[PDB]
Amino acid sequence: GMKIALIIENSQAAKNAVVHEALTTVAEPLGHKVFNYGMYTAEDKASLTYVMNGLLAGILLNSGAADFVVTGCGTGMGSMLAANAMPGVFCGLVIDPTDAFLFGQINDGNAISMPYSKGFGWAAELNLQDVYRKLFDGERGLGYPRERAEIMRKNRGILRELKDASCRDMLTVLKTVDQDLLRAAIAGEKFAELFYPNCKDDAIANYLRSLD
Amino acid sequence: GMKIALIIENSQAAKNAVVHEALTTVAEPLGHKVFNYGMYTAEDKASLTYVMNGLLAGILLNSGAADFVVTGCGTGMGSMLAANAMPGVFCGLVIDPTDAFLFGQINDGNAISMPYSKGFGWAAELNLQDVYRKLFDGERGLGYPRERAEIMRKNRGILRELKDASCRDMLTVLKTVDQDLLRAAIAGEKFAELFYPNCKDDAIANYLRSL
Amino acid sequence: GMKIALIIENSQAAKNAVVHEALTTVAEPLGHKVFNYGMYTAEDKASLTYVMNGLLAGILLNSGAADFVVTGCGTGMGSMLAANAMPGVFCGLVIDPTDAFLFGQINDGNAISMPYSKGFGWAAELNLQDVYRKLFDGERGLGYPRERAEIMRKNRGILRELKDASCRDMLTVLKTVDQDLLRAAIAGEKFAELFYPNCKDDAIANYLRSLD
Amino acid sequence: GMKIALIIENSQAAKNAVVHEALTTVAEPLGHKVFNYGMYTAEDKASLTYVMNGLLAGILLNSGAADFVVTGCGTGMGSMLAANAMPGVFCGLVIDPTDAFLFGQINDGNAISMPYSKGFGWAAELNLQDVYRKLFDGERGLGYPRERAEIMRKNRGILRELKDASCRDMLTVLKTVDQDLLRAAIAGEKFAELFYPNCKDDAIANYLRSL
Repeated sequence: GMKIALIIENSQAAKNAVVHEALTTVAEPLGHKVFNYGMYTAEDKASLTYVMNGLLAGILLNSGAADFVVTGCGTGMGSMLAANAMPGVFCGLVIDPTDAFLFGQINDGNAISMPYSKGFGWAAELNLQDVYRKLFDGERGLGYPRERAEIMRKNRGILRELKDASCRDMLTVLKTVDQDLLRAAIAGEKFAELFYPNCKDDAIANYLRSLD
Repeated sequence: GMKIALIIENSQAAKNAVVHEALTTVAEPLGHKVFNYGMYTAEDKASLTYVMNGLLAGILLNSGAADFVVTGCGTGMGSMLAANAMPGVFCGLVIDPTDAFLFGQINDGNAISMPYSKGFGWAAELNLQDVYRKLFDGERGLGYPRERAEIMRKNRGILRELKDASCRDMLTVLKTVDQDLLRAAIAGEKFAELFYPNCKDDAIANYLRSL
Repeated sequence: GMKIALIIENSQAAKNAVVHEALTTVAEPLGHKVFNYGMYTAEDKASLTYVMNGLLAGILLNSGAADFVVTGCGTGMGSMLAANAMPGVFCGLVIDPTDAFLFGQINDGNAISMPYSKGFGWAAELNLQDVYRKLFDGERGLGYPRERAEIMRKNRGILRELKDASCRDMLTVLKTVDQDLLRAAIAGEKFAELFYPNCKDDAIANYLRSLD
Repeated sequence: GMKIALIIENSQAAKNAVVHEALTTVAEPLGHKVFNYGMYTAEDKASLTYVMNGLLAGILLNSGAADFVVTGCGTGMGSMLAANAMPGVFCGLVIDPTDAFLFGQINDGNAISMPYSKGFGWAAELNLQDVYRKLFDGERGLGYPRERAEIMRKNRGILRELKDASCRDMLTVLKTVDQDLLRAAIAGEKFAELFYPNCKDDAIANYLRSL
């Protein structure tokens, strides 16, 4: 069972319900728990940009409040970039079910960003489900092909070490980032309710509270 | 014009020639210069993994030896992840020409990673040309939809600040990363010839020289 | 130059303006003439279904009133199936520019059907232009892969003979098709204006005229 | 279930085994029967062109020897065009699993043609299965969006009538097509074996034997 967090920015806010619905439909019966961090509607007082999506993703993943993050934007590129700017975050840009499958088996990342405008029309919510089914059902990182799973597992490790060298720890990032950006990123009405009970890292929880 | 660098890892080395040709076919007539960092063939003594492609991309972009990097792997995911792990690197995963277009206009990043196995069959080399045409011709960062242009321009800025806060400077990364991984990343037969005459950061050049 | 006809059915009528603009932007500078047969708006009294799209394509191509037809629907599948049920119509289902390029070089058909809902989001209208550029600029049927160029040229010919064996001439079709379907197909407010002056086949012009 | 026929032309004959495997893997457990009419390899004596794929599809479908036909070519366009030239054949060009789903639900055709070269790279066989699961599991033509359901069902009928008007009966077609084309279409080593015991139209069976 995974704690899966959903984060949606203002350009695509009106699509949050649909996406949340696809996600709960697939992940809940699989024994996971879905947390909708919003935006819930385009009229939310607490508005998010794709940059905040990435920052929030970093908070959730590093704190243990989420095991996996689902996000995106019009094309999904913005949110991908922002998320990958964060320590400990490995965010794929996933389009189809094969992409999802391979992402899960080869890269075994902890976030995905998808397009919710570009290529998103009739039945796009059905592709979302197909993708969720590839990601959240089954063991991840077994590699494809399972034989070649060795080189891949190794490389993933080397990547983590490389990123450990480039990126500062999340707490440091929280202390040094634009503080209005940070406040905005966590300003959602349900944030406190969803986060604090699930946050395993006291220092992060303490810092964020300290903003009050 | 732009200095555009090509970097291919071992799983797709056999495709470096096809990718390079597509790339020079479009970029040269546009007045750009293409630097092929290899791998050139599956048999190259200096082999690259997708992690090294990312590391090498950070060296090239932060030193100024390249203005733009073209990379990838079977899916392009691995190189995307590694590249984006690096300071000052904003690497897109591009599939089709509309992806390319939007990347250029919304994100105005400095690298792209593409799949060279998945989806790669007939006329895939032509799609590559269509994508390069979108990327290397015209003004970037003008935004799409246009009504979202200012917001977008500002957000790119805010994103650069965010990453500046999260990532250490490239020179620091070089001194602190696995040193054998670094040596491997720059081991290419032609690395020196392509790199040093174009590097604008002496501290980086001199450090790599010291290895 | 070519005479290029645009046909849009009811589910996507709202998009006729966008498709029509992508089309003229590319085709006119290339020295082609574009004929918009509607639907122009979702508000048109003369409504078309995808079955009519195919029938009209047949009328236009066999009559010589058009040299190429651009149509579609939600997915483009309906209009494709309807277009291809007609004599002398070879309609491709095209998604991306490589598809378009390959269609022109291998099949050299006289119609295309494209999705106007599935996959149709941001910049979808730019992909349209990209596709048009591959279809309406340069020589057709030169083949890809180039080594199969003759084989491909022969096959197109054999295909034509096959369809000649299966399909009745357009005139016969017109005389035996559901007359209500046919009447609705040509009920468009601009049909006459666009058609008769370009129709090369008097027999077809005659037959339709008599239906008033 | 259904009797599902697989037809592969020469440009992609080397891929027949992989396709047959994706299809059996999915379709059989679902209670269907898969009939592989070849080509089996690039070296079959009896070679198929995309034009024959279409001709053969009409034979199988109209004779009731198959309920559904799976075919294709490099792009799938040729087999699609040829298949659709035939009476009683409604062949979609399917790329992805959503395409497949919508086809089954909106158009409820009896054949599909897919690309076995364009876009067919690494891991392409996984998508094949994804597509087949959409096609061969569940009821068809229930519409999507179901808010256009009845409309959709009405239109398919209208389309079948239109095509009845345009295309000649299959036996008339068999008597009037180039007879060498026809012979080559059914020259496959297992044709008789697969077709005859399943043909529900004696007049077609008789005519083909009359050859």
